[PDB]
Amino acid sequence: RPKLYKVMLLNDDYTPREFVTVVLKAVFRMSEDTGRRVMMTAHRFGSAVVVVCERDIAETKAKEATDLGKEAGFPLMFTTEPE
Ligand SMILES: NC(=O)[C@@H](N)Cc1ccccc1
Repeated sequence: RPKLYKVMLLNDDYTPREFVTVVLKAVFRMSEDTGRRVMMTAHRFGSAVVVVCERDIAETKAKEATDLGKEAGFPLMFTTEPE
């Protein structure tokens, strides 16, 4: 069976809180409330699981979300890691 991969949101000190939130809404189809909570989870504990899915999908979403921050001049980082 294909291995599943966690998409992780990593904290940083520069990306605006609300920007992270709308990234989460747009790329991972979260509500505002859910988005804030995941954002805040990473904010407090250094990181947060966003979603767990098939590798290629996990990689694609992590990059899409990362690029949004990157092209905005933010160090916002979404990574993948196996479970
Ligand atoms: N602007 C700030 O104070 C960031 N801690 C907000 C943030 C949350 C989650 C990930 C990255 C950034």
